[PDB]
Order: sequence, then C-alpha cells, then structure tokens
Amino acid sequence: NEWRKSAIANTLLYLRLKNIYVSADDFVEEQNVYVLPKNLLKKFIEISDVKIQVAAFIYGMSAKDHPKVKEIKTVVLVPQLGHVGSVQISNIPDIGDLPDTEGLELLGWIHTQTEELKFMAASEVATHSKLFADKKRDCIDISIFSTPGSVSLSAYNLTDEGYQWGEENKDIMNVLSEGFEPTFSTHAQLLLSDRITGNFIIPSGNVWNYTFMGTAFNQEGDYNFKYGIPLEFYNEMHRPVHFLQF
Amino acid sequence: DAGSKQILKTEAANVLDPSLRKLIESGIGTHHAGLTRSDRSLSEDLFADGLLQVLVCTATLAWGVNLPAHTVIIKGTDVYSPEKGSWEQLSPQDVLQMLGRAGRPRYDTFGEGIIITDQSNVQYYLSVLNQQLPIESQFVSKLVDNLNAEVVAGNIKCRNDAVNWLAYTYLYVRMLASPMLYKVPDISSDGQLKKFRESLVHSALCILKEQELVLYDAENDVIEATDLGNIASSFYINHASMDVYNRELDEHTTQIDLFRIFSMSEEFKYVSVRYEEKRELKQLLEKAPIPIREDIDDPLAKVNVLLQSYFSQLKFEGFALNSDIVFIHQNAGRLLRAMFEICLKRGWGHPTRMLLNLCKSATTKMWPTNCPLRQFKTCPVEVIKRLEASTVPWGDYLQLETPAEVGRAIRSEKYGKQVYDLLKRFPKMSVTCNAQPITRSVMRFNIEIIADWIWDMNVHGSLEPFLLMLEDTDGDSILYYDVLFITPDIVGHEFTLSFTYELKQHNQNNLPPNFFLTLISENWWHSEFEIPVSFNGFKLP
Amino acid sequence: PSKDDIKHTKEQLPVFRCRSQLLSLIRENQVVVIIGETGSGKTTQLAQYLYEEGYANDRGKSIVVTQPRRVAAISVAKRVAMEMQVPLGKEVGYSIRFEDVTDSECTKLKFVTDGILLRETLLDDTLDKYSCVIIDEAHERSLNTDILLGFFKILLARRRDLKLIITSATMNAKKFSAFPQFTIPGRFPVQTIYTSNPVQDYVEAAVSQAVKIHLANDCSSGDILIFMTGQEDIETTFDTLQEKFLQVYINDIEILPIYSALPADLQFKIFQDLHGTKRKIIIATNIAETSLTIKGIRYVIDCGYSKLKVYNPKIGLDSLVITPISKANADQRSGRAGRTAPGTAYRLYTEDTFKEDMYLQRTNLSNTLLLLKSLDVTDELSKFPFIDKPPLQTFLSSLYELWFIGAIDTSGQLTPLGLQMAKFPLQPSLSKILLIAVRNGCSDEMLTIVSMLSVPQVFYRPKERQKEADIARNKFFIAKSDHLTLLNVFEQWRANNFSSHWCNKHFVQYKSLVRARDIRDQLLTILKSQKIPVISSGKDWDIIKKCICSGFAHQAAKITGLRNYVHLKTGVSVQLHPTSALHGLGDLPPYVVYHELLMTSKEYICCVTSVDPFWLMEY
Repeated sequence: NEWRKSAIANTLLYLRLKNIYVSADDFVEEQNVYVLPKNLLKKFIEISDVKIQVAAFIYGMSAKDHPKVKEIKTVVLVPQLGHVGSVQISNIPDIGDLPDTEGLELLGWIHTQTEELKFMAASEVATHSKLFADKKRDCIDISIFSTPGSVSLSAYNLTDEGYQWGEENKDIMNVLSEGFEPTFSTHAQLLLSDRITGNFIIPSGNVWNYTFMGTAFNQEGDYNFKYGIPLEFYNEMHRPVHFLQF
Repeated sequence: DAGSKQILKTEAANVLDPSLRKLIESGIGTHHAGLTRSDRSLSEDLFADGLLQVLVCTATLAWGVNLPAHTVIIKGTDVYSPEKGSWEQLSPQDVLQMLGRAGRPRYDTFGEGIIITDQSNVQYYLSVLNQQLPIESQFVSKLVDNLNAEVVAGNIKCRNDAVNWLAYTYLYVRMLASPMLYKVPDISSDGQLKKFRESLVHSALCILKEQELVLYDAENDVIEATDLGNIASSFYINHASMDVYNRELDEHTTQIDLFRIFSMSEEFKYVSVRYEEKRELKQLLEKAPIPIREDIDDPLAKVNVLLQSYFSQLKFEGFALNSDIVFIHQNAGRLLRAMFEICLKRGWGHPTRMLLNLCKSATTKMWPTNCPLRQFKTCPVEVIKRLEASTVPWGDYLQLETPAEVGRAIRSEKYGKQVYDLLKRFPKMSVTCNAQPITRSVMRFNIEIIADWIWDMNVHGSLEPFLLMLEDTDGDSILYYDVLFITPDIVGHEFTLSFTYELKQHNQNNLPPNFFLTLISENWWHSEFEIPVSFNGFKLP
Repeated sequence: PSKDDIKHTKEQLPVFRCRSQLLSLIRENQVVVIIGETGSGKTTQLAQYLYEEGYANDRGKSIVVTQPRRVAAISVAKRVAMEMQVPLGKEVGYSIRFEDVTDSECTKLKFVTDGILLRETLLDDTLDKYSCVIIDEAHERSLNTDILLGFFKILLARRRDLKLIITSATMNAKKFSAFPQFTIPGRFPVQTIYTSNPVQDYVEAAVSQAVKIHLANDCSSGDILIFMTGQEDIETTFDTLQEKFLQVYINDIEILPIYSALPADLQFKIFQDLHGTKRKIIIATNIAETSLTIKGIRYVIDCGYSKLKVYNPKIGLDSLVITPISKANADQRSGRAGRTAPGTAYRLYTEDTFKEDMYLQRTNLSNTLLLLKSLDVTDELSKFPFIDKPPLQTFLSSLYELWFIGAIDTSGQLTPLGLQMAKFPLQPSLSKILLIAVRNGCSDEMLTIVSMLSVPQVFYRPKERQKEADIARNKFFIAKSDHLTLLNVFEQWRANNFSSHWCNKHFVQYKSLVRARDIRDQLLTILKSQKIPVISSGKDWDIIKKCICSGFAHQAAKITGLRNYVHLKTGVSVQLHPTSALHGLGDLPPYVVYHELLMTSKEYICCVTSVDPFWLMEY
C-alpha cells in the first residue's frame, strides 16, 4: 500500500489549480500557437496521480481567423501504464468513427511529471518518438509539471535529431543516459484559455489506467473509444484486485 | 426411556446439523436466528411436545414465537446497545415480553418467572414486574427532529402552530401533571404551560435555523421550510447529521471523504473502538479497499471500516463488533440516500453519481467492481468467478444476441443457455436526444427512449426506477434531472421526454461542444447509459 | 506425518513468501506473468496453491501444466505427487507423447507437453472444464508455445472466467508487457564468466580442456554441465576429453552424454551420484536446459549454440542449422547451476556472444496463424498484437502456405479442413495427410507415421558408431523405409511390456517408443472426437507410404549412388543420414520421401522411405 498514501493525496489535487503557470517567451506570428481550454486542464489534473505519470493525446483544429492558432478541442485518454518519470502509452486511437470528429488534427500529447525542466527529458523523447516518429512529426508535447502547490505547463516540438535519437532507444534505463541533448526540443507557443471549452474521449471499457492490470495491457491494442467523463487514477474500476482481498 | 427415546432419537437425527444435536439427544435445545430454519422449528416443536425439557433462547423467541413454558429464566439482563456503543441493562419491555412466555395458560395451574441480575438492578426489575416503574415522556430528546417534520409538512408556519401541536403530545399531558419532573418554571403563572411551550419551540427553532433546516424570524415570527430540512424529514435523518452533511459535502467531495462523512453521522456518535477488538480491527483497516485517513484510535475509522466490510460481507468473530456492524447497515441505507439527495439538489455531478453507487452497494451488499451476474440471486457461484477474473468488459457479455454465443464466452454449455436468459433480463436503455433553442438563453431537449429488458416479476419487482441527468461537459454539474420509473408495460416500446434548461451566460456566448445525458438504474449495477448532446452547427437566436 | 513434513518443507521455499499475493492476482486477472529465480518453486508450488485454495474453502478446480519438455512433464508430475503423498493417478497426473497417467476428473492438475494441449484444443476450442492452465518456461519460443499463446490470448478475450499464468525464470518484462507481472525474489547465486577472445568455432576444444583444468585447480567438489548442440559434438568432445585425459592425465572423472536419443537408463545416470572422488561431467543438449534439478551441478559452461530447424517458404526447403542461442536459452542453461548450492556458469561467449547481439529469443508461423484464426481472433494475423510474427515476410509465407493447403479460403477465413487441422497437435501438412488416411481406412498407420515425424529419434547408436546395426536395419525387412522400421519396432514394443528389456535387446530408445505411442493415440482420439471413421485394411502399407509423400511434400529425393542423393527441387546434392535404414545399397525404386533436410557439413536427408514413381506422381 504505497498507493493508499498517493490515493489520499490525489483528493487535494484540485487545490493545485489555484496555481497554474504557463511557460512563455517572445510571441512569434511566424509559428503556431496552441490553445488549451482551461476546463480540460482542470479535469486532467483532477484525474492524475501525484507520483505516477499520466498521459493523453490532444486533438484540435485551426480557426478561420488565424490558420496558425490551433485550438485544442478534445483530449483522448487511452489505455496506458504509468511509472514515475515515464509512461507507456497505447497507439494513436482510432476515433474517426465518432461524431463531431470532422477534420480534427492530432496535435500531439499531454502529460504529467514530477521533475520541472525547461526541455524535453529522455523518457519524454523516447516516448514522443515512439508515438509520432513515423506518423506525424509536428506533434507537440505539452509537459505539465505537477507538484504540491501548483502545476506548470510547457510546450515542446521535437527536432529530427530528437526523433532519430528516440528511435535508437527502444528502451530507457535509469542509468544509461547515452547521447542525450536538451537541445533536442524547442519551445512551442502555448496559451491557456477559459473562453473555449473542450471535452474528453475515453476508452469504451472506460478504464485508462492499467497499473493494477499490467498483464492485460495491450500496448499495440486496437481499442474502442467514446466521448465521456474520465475516471480518476485510483478509481475503484482501475483496481479490481483490491476488492478481492475484501 | 422407552416412550421418548426412539421418538426423540429418530427426530434428533434427521434435520440436526450442528452441536445442537448432541444437546437435543440430551433433551435440551438452543434457539436463535442465524440457525437453520428447519433446525429452530425442530427445537420449537420438540419442546412443545415435551421431549426437550429446556429451550435456551435469544430474545427473539419472545417476540416471534408462541412457545410457552411453565418456567422462564432470564440469565443476566446484560445487553449490548450498538446505538449507545456500550453494554446496558435489558429494557423493561423486553423483560415483560420474555415473561409473557412464562405459564402455559391452558395446561399449567400457574407460571414462574425468574430474573437473574446484579443486586443493583433487582430493585429496578422489581418495579417493572410489579406495576411501579412509571411511563414518562422523552419527547424533548427528539423534539427538534420531530418539530421540523411538521414544519416540513407545512402544518407549522408560525410558532403558535407549534405550541398547539405540543398539546397533543404525551409530554404535555405529563408536564401539566408532574411539572417538577419536567422542570417547568411555574405552572401557576404559565397556566397550561403556554410560555413553556413557546420557549421550547423557540430554542428548537433556533437550533434548526442555525443548521439551515428552516428559515426563522423571531421578531416577524415566520417559520419556513428548507430543502435540507425537507430531506431530514423525508429520510428520517437526525438534524445534527444533516448539519454534518451540509458543511462537509462539496463540489470536490470524494469517495474517500464520503465514507468519512458517512461515519460522521450523529446516528454513530457513540461508536467507540474498545481495547480488545482493536487488534482484529487493525487487520481489517489495512486490507480496506477505500483509503481511511483516520487513525484506529478514532471512532470514525471503525464505522468506516465496518461499512466497507458490510460491502465485502466480511466474517466477524467478536459478538460485540458483529452487533455493531449490523447497526450500521440498517442505517447505512437511508443515510447514504439523504447524502445523495443533498448532492443532487446542489448539482454536484461526481459525488451524486458516486453516492448513487454506495446506495446500490448497500442494497446489494457488494461493491461496484463486480459483474452483476452476482446480482441475480438465481445464478450459480462458480460461473461469475470465471467472468470476473477474465477481465472481458461487463457490457461486452451483454451485446451477444445469440444463446449459443453467450455460452461459448462462459466456456460452459448448460450454464451458457441459462445465463443467456438472465442476460436478456438485465436492464438496458436506448437514448437519443436532439436540442432546440427556444430563445438564446433557453434550450429545449427532446429525448426518445426505449427500455430493453424482458420483465420477470421475481427479478424486477413492480418497477425499476432510473435517474436521468443532463450534465455539463466536465461531468460535474447536473443541469436537469428527473427520475423515470420503468414498468413491464413500458419496456420494449419507445417514449419521449422533453425539457428546457436555461444556458448560463458563459455558454450563451460560446456554446460548448456538447453536454451529456445519462440514465442510471437506481437498482441494477452497471446499467448506466450516457450519450453526448452536441451543439455543433447551432445558432442561438 | 509425512504430508505435514512435506508442508513444512514447502513453506521454506522462496515462492511461499508470495503465495497469497500470487493467488489474489490469478483470481483477479485473466492473465498474470510469474517471473522468479530458477528453483524458487514456480512449477511445483503454483498449481498446488491454486488447487489447495479451492479444496480448503469447499471448492474444486482442475488445472493443466508447467513446461515444454517430456522429461519435465513426467518428472515434476512425479515430484508433485510426492509433495501430496499421493500416487500419480489421483491428483498428480501427466500426459506426454506415448505416456499418460491421468488424474481423476475434478480437482486435478494435468501435467502436459505444450503439443499435447494443442491437440486437446481440437476437442475443446474452448479448453473448458479447465479452470487454470498455468504457464511453464514461456521463454522457450518453440512453435507450439507460440501457437498456444495466440490461442490463449483469444480465449481469454472470449471467456473471462478462464485463468492463464505465464511463468519463467528468464523472460523479457517489456516483451511480456507488450504481449500483472509478479516478481519472486530469492533462490543460490551463480557467478558467470565470459570467454575473452572470439569464440568463433565454438568447440574450441582448447578452451574446453583448459577450463576443465582450471575448474580442477580450484578443488571445489561439484559436477560440471556443458551444453552442446547435438550428438556429433557431444561424442567428439566427450571422446576427445577422454583421449586428452589419457594423454594428459575414471577414478578422477566420468564423462556422461545426455541427448534425447540415448538409452533411458543412461539419461537417468545424469541424476545419479558418482564414486567418492569421481567428478561427473555432463555433456548435454538443450534437453537439460530447463526445469531440471541435477543435484550436484555446480559448474555449467555454455557453448552458446543450439539445433534449429529452418524452413524457407519460396523454395519449400527445410534444413537443420547450427545457430547461436538466444539470451533466454543462455539464462536457462545458467540457471541449472545455483538450485542446491552456489555455482558458476562459463559462457563461451565472445563472437556471437556479442551478448548484446544475441537475439532475446526465428520460426515458421503457419501453426500459430491457424490458432489465431481458430480461436476467432479474426482481424488478421498481421494485426494480432504479438510480441512476434516478427518479420512481415514470415507472416506472408504462412498465410500463402495456408491458402495453398486449402486451410484458408479466398477471404482469409478458415475452411473445415483448416479448423480440423488447427485442432491437431501436428504440422498442418501432416493433418491433411491424416484426413486422407482416415478415408483410405489407413488412419492408424498414418497416425504412427505422423507422430514419428514429430518425435525424438528412435534408434540408439553407441557414441562414435558410424551406422545402424544390421538388426535395426532388419526392422525394415525388404522395404527401404525408416517409417516401416519404426512401425515394426512399435508393433513389437506394444506387445512386449517387458519393454526396457525389449528396447535393450533391439537397441531402441524406450521413451521415443512411448512418446510415439502417445502421439498416435491422441491424434486418433482427436480424429474420433471430430466425428471420423478410422481403420486399417489391405495393401495399406503401399497406400500409406504413398500418403507420406503428401504429408512431407517437397521432401522428395532421388538416389544417385551410395550415400548420395539428389533433391527433386531442381537437383541439389545431399547425403543419406548415417542413422537411416537406407544408409547404404543399390535398391529398387530410386525415389525417396524424407522427414527432414539437415544442414551440417553437408546437407543430409533424415527418416527416408522408398516410394514408387506412381506414388510420387499422384501424391
């Protein structure tokens, strides 16, 4: 029962949202800006763990006003298996056959972490390449540094050196740390907005957190999906096993 | 030995299972509940027929049965009050019920009643059995709760209604007659206790107003009925408990908190963790499925762990504690409901949804994370275990419309045809919903529903009720609700619902992508069906 | 008392510390994945714990089995019977090719080879009444193992009520995740060396001699357990070692060879204890790689090579091929060393060590495609979430092979022939020929021959012994056919039952006769279960040997002089195997069908059978 302590902790995780910090630099109208609806952030943290990483894809689309303002519309939460400092994510979901999905782009992923950095780390780069290397290269990464008190958002692109390096690393160990570069990643323009509201898409089975089911986690699984309200990380459904002891 | 023994020892063998039989061979029976229905009926009937000389009883015999004996002995008069969290003396009515067994009226010339107790008590039980313990009113102790219920029934608006009401109480008839006992100030001034009545009513009302069960203006003298007081009356909840539910229940209230809030109820004020049971209790508190923030010193931890146990039907050794737990389930139901009622009124989507399960969980004596084949009383014990361990989604089993197919998933042939029949008896809905903007601010929602189960009277009763909510995109804000009662004439055929909801200003300026519309069985696990309600192309006028 | 002593003993083993966490996880999950050290208990004790936690809260269960090899099935069945104080046919029982000792129906636990449970999946495409399989030695990537995954993943998506288990001591955690893990900490340690110059020709008999002198200068009492690739390098290395000892030097050492083809008593001598100062120096193949507990072994070695069997689809050519082992084989070998005391391993591992290079775990997928399409796992094979299927190339060979066999229709969906064949624990070519042998009314001789072209070698050949003895060749009598030597041997064996003595007197390998028997009666019983007419009935030896041409059906030969050959797949030049009946003569019909084509230092053709021009021309 390491989790019991974490599970109790996650109840107050809503208080971290009185302190929301977004990484900013000089606005460049030559490159994109990603708009993340504030409600999605609030929820995504509310369902996250304090220690273990939690991740989702983001889908959105450009407005007419500016083709370079990509509004994020939907966060797709998918079967996955979290760890401290890394997360194993299933493949890009097929959501084509859902309603209102007319002309969404897959813009990238978004995830929690417990180490504040100014650059994409090595598990990030491994996973970012795993997911997007051969599929869609411009996919950003929105990294959320979540810690007692606050959350701090940070958006990155990955360079091709990054991708290549990530392709080389099928696996990542605690100690190996071979060939890594902080310059692999570049600041991407993120704006949090409260004037658009986005929504969730969750697996049809409803469970996204295969920690306590790590045998059944299919990392190339062809899964089904629906619009819906995502479960919390230590939600009873993510823990069939604990109700067996009792 | 010749007459009885063959007639006894025939009968002694046949239905007797436990250690009861080695007692019955000796002509003495035992009789309690939680004993085989045939086994206790033998006891009654052998004792009735002269063959047992001695039946040893728990108190139920005294209310349940008509089984007299010449002699009745109360061994001991110590009883455990779980309510009071403590050992106590037999109440007078229990002793008088027990003694009503003494003496067979048709046969016996007379009857004998023996009480056995500490000398301290003897004087007391003397008075009880000899017409000298007076009947006196306790109406003040429950005055606040009972006043509120008439306020809620709308028979009280001004506090003169209250002092009239009190005149039809026993308290009142009894106060007039022994004002010193009831601590009246001065009957001669007060006459028929008009100022006393008014004063009780006042103090009562103020503590009610303090807790938001009522609205009160002393100066004006208007009594008014809150929605919260209206729950307290309807679900028979202690005012203090409504207070705790008021402060503690939150938009961000969580499963782990609910168990705590539940355990905070006035109903469980006296629950204490006694020294001996503490070792066993710690064993359960660390295998607890929902985290307990509270210590094992704390009483709240006990009530919490006990309730979690009832949901898992845990076997308990200690008698003390097993009585305690029983006390909890018989209240758990209507407390958890009162909690649910508040959250639904207040709009909090997520705790409302969770409370509804706890309510289910306390009816069905099982947790959410269990396939409801276990919910059909009429399923075998092995078959579900194979459907739980596998991990195939619950709903997944439901989709198959072929009786052979369902049997292949089970991996049993004959259980596969009977479970197909059960499956078709599991409640399910179809929901469609479009929306129509009436004005800019006002949206009408038009819903069409089909109920898809085949009715069985043993399995569904007269009706199966269904909560319908329309909730915001976050899934945190209940925007409309209504309860649908499905009945055997309703299943299979389509119907329509319409309602309006007034969009908040935020959403008026930028429509959200969607809302949600959800139907949940009040009774049947994992029969929830929700659909998104798009606003995709929409122009608000 | 003896059973309460067995309990006490069980409760000291490392896996007992986890037994409740384990039992919960299984009960709660379709799937599992035990991981735990070599000797930890995983075998013996997991299926005990499952049976027990039915039997001790009023329930019953079933179960099935632990691992891949015949000797493991039988041996750890006999163990677990002793750890119950029961005879084998109560709650024990095994099932292997040619040997079965059934359990009661109900409680009871069912210890089998992989291939046998695949055959039983014909009578249950659901594998039901079986609560709880188990998993044994999953990291032995055999085609049967990998087939029975595909079928079990699909079954568990049908029938959640079922329970799996997985289990090894050496296994990729990441790979398992891709395809609840439970780690069992605790054993003895095994100190591991790596040779330190290119191990390039890996019976560097110099490396071998010098290592055995070093591990005799350390005065550490224990037995050595070399691992070698086949009977050739076992007999050369052992013989060479003996020669060196006479030249360099029994009353200090006994060499003992261990291969599936040696007499069953010689096999049992590996586990026996040698006189006083005599060190025992096993030279074994991969049959000693997994499960076993040769008490006395302190000191492995490991030449890092195995004996693979290597199809090519486009030309239809099989071949034996000495190949680098995989990291999993290396780990299992080393695990033989620290089960009963601290040990060493001596990985002769440098070149194709490159240990990094050494593949973690290479096999034709056709059998596993049939299981993916007979459990209805039905997207397609190449969107099965394997692990592997690895290469796309080998996937499309298997789909094309099933298509041409008429196991698959125009839509990629199974035919009735394909469904039946997916239920037989054979090659599907051999399953096709079996159905032709059930029409004809020749099923029982075809069943013997199909089982025999899926089993260990049948004759015993002493050490360097360049050929059969002329008694064994006069088990073919007239007809130049390995397949009929092995029938005449099997007929006669089935009568004797004084049968260790019969085997000895005719130089035959007792546990290949028993395995072949068991395989034959399983394939017959699965036939009958799938609603078929058997019999045998007339000049069937001719119709039967003909049918062999369609069960091994690119494997046709010529004869172009003494011990020289000529594969009728465009003219390539091969040798009759030195074990064959037909290992020398002029004979009568110059066309042979064979069971294997085996790369060595030449290509060689294995179990042969002469077949007339009409037999080759119309099957």
